[PDB]
Amino acid sequence: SGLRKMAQPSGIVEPCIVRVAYGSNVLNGLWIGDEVICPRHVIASDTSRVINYDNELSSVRLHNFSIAKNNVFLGVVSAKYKGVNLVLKVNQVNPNTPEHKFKSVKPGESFNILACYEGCPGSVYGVNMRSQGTIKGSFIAGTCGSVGYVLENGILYFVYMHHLELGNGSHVGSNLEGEMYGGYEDQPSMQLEGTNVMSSDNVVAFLYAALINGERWFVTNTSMSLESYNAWAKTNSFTEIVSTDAFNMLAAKTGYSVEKLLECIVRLNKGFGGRTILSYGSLCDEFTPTEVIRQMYGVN
Amino acid sequence: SGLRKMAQPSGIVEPCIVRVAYGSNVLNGLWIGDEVICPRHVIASDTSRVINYDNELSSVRLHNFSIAKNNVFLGVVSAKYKGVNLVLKVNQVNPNTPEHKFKSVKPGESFNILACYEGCPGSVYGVNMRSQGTIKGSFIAGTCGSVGYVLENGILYFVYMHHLELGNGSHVGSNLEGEMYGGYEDQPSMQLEGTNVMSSDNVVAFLYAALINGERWFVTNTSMSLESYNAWAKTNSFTEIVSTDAFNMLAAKTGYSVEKLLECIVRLNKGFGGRTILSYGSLCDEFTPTEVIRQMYGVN
Repeated sequence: SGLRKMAQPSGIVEPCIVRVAYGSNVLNGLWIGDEVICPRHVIASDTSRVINYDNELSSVRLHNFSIAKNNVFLGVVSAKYKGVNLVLKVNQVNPNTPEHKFKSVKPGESFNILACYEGCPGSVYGVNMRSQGTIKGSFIAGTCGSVGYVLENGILYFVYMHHLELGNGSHVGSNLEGEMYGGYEDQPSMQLEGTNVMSSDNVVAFLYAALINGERWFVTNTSMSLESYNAWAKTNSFTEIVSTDAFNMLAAKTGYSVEKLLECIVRLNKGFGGRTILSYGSLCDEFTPTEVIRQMYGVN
Repeated sequence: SGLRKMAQPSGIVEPCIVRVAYGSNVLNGLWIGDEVICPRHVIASDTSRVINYDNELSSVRLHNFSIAKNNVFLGVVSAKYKGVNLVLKVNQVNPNTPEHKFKSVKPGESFNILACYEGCPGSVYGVNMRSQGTIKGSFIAGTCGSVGYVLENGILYFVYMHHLELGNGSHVGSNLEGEMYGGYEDQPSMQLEGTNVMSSDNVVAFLYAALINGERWFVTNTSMSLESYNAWAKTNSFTEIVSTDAFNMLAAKTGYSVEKLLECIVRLNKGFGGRTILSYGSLCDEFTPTEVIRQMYGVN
């Protein structure tokens, strides 16, 4: 039993991480095939002030890139912006390139961060995309270009590359096509995150995990209809539930309907009264139904 | 900024994981050199009742072990108990054996779990050893033999192998020498965990992490001497602080003395008053000083 936020194993991704430096900027790149993908601000003269990315590309020189993995030094033969990323053609193919695909994650979806520090994989942890396109991680100077990935059905997808932190501490990155999640600019200027909308699907999964774990104190002899919950969610910064299909197995195994748990959300959002659920002191929307089923039942 | 419980990358460990089955029992083994190490209960006829491990070894047959990694099947040529583990000599050397050492972790120390499901590495997360020798993870049937490890100064240490869950949900395992942490028996019978003693060193590190993060609401114009704190800790299920050396850098960078944070512990242990620190609702002892310095400053 137990519920922990996990990451999928990082081995397949680690050999793709390189150090990319330009001038005094140092970050990470993703070396796949004969390309290195990294955040384009590595070439900016001064990342502490608003950047004119036209001017930075105008004055770039390919020779000034310093890209390395251990004792392998990679020369840049072509450089393009692709959205907020640089795509750098290099003079060597990564012999450890894994089979892979690219996709974008959506709000409420979980994925893995390989946190890399000036070219060195340092740690791995799980995240969940928030409604405004942000994650709550732990990133510092030297960790841009850290890679997010997810394995599905034996297929490796690259889904995230790290770019910046907002003034409220939320973390912002892009897909590997260089589209920033949430639409944020790759600038140091103040950008607001709007209101965080909790993932109702994930809160339902969390309450199911507690029930699987034998923790049932919060369930009452009450239950809320789906339309009723959705009308409440729309004014309480929770998402509307569009389908209950993701909960069929959880409901069958625990014996608790989704609607009982919807009533629990509305009641518990007012506060836990000093109690905890799975050691949390308030509702948690970081776990998907899939994540809960996998770690608590060991299936799909 | 931010603080997350992380794991060190798992790639070096993943190629060492094998499926070990005997009869109807299925768990994981650690294949290093020409040895596979696994929990000895894989050979027990009925793990739901007290096991006479003499009787199970008496009736073992080497041919009945089924050990595999992908399309590699390993034959057992010798079997010994070493404490609560089996050490199995096999007929092939693991060509992906990493350089490694063995050591034991101590209460308050962090390490990484590679959670493995019937021979397949599934996920990786960080843990911290509790005073009674337990961890709070997420383990289910099929995950025994999952491996705990820590990288220090480029050296890989294997430190934990998973065996059982106590009635209160705490997780129990052994070192790779087969000594069970906490002294628990590898039996399904009720075993109590005594009182959990919080790691004061780690709580101090957690409060420093909050201060590094710019969260300072909980500090007051008060400070508690070291002997005074230790007398309080001894009757409040916290460890005594033996040395402040681990906090020199944290204190220098934040400007806050250890003694200010000791006063914070005594005050906050009575409750956070509905507030949070780094999103937690009560004090957290899962992070070491080293962990905080590494992820928040990127040093050693």
